[PDB]
Amino acid sequence: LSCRFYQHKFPEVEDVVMVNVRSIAEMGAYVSLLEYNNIEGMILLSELSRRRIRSINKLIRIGRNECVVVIRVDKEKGYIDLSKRRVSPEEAIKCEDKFTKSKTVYSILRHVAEVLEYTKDEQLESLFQRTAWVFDDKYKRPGYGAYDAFKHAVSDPSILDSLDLNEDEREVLINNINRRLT
Amino acid sequence: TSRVQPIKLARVTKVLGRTGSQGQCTQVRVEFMDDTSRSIIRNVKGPVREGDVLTLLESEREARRLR
Amino acid sequence: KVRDKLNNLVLFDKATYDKLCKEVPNYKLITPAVVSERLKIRGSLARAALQELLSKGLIKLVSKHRAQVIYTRNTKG
Amino acid sequence: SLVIPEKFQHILRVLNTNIDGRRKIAFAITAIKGVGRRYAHVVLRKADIDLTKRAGELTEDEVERVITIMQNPRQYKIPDWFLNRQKDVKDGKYSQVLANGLDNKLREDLERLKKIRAHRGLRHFWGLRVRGQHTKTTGRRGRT
RNA sequence: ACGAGACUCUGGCAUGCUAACUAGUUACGCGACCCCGGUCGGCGUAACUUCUUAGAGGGACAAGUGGCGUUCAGCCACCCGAGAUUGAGCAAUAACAGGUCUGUGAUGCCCUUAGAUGUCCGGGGCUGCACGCGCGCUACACUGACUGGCUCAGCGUGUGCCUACCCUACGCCGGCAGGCGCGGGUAACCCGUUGAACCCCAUUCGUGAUGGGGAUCGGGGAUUGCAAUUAUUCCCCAUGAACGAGGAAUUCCCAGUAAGUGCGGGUCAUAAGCUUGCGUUGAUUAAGUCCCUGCCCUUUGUACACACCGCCCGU
RNA sequence: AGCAGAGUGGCGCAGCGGAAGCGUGCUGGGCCCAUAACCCAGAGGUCGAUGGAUCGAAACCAUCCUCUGCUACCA
Repeated sequence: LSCRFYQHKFPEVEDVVMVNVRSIAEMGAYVSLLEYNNIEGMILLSELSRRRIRSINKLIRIGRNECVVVIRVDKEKGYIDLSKRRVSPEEAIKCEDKFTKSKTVYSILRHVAEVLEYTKDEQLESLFQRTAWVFDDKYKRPGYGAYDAFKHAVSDPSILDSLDLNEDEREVLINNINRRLT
Repeated sequence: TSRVQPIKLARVTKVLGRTGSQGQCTQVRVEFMDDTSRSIIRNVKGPVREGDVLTLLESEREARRLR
Repeated sequence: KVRDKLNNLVLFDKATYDKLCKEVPNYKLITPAVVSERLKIRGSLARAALQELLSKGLIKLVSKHRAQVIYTRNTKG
Repeated sequence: SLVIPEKFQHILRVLNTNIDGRRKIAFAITAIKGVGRRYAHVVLRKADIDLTKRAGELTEDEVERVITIMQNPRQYKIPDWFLNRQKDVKDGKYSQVLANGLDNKLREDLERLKKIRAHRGLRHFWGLRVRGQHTKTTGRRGRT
């Protein structure tokens, strides 16, 4: 079962995100945001590059990850607009670093929940709120509040025991975090 | 943007020549009902005639040519 | 992009029968396709169950066709 | 009735092959090799089992009844032109053959054709089209 | 003067005219069935052309009205009206090293002419298969597949010259493919009121490479023909592959049109996935443009004229 | 004798738990009257080898082999 990454249901404007392209279309295309529970976005043909293009499949490449910046977000109707043309290479390194650390935290906690054998979207939301979202809101860092948390809690049990989630599941998650992040 | 532009309903008065690269669109002389003095020219796409009402999302743009 | 491979059961067990008996007569629009989608059952089983409740008098028939049948609930009062 | 009965067998092991009980009994035994859609209707018509029932809820008496009907077709008023092997080249009798027997009979028939070195056996040994059709354009996935 | 137009064929209508036992309608009588009337492509004979058939004629001409236009050639819309642009046939000067010597007792020249490149018979090949391309047929399913019932057409063709080979109603046998006796038609007379398919109604199936799709492959039985193996064609039972709406690119069409769907003719002893016609159901979009690919006229420039797929400079 | 770099498609190279790609070489197709430019698709991989924990390593661990950057022949 899959769950969303951060507590924001939709990203804010001018935010970088690692996007997998799903299918090419006529007026635009159809894509999927990895770190927002696979919601359908859109990239435009005019938002590909500033220069002239001679092959639409040379830079789109459906089936490949791409870094895009959010342009317009409409939470009322679920409309997401993306832009690859405005993406600068300076934030790109921080982008896949944040994406990799968030996906490793999500993979570790999903493995812990699969060991715990709980198959419900609300159950994953509640356990991941008890595990990561609380300390993410405490440290005030989107994405940066999990990798440093497990790095500081791999050698310190008192830092990891501050969350009042459970006892046996908390010990299983602490053992899974200490086994991987070593 | 921070601007919720009110929509305008406007009524055509005459049909000008058909612009565009392949002639897909045509030019009309259109006028409003809330103020029946202001008349602007708009590029409209589709089968039009004399008497149909057009829904203009903005009323401050003047019709560009084919290019 | 979730697959979620379907396994539509052929014969009714203990629990799906009485959830059907408590939920299907409280539905505004009753169709074999939509009750097979809601209860994750096979289409012939849905047709047999709606025919059984039609014979039981808890289901009001509206229109009958070779492509679909349309059923509706009864009045509460 | 519409509720599932007790000891509803999910799978069957009729002639050492897995047969599911979810399919219709007129079509679940079609998965047995050597018995098709048309042959399954006659077997279930000579035997007194209605074809509106499922496969996994029938009992062992009628199961073994239709099993002995399938291995013995002709002694239950089944005509001789309904058989997949009529006037066999070795023993010369009408006998419907089943899955592993069908593979064995086809293998020894191809071996007999290769032994007598006919054109059909030579084309079967080479691995080409044997029924006599054009091979200039069609049949591209035979080799790489 | 030619081309266009004008002309010819067909479609769309006239309850008016000319005539129909090889086409019918309406009345009357007989006959069958039901509960006093209804049904009968059951039988027969008193008028007629309402259906059908096919001849002469009629009708549409931008005729009437209102706008635009030198108020000229014309354009737009509307009323009455079966139609206010039906579809085709024919189609000028000048040429293409366009295709055909394999349509010809149309033919120049060249080759061969008795161990023949003539002719005839027997066998084989034209199908052969690591691959590429074009025109096509069937599908990827639930607006669907299977199983019953109900119900509706129009173009045609049909017993042949030396030439042998036609289309079939009815009765029996067999699941079917088929076989045997009997009759009709040289044809509005008989097949035939051509009980066509797609559709319509009602079960079974339930999103599963599945009852989709039928490739590949095995066995048996009939017909044609002197002869079917390299399976002629058909029928029956098994075998159940790829295929989940198709990349770059590209074809055809705007009204009973595209598309779905079946039936005739040509090849035919045996015979349609091809071609040419016919009828059934029946749409979306558009009344514009010169952007792409081209065409017609005029002006301009040219070192090209087997004519830009031209010409031509230098290391 | 010993320490580190590297072992990936014909060649060069990126990749570290949810996972065989890029540039380029070959073949085929399209575009054009034709060729060169241009576009598309496919084939080609024990990720050097072994064993283990790990739900599951091209990767985490230990060893071996190969070529360089280096101390050098050290009884």
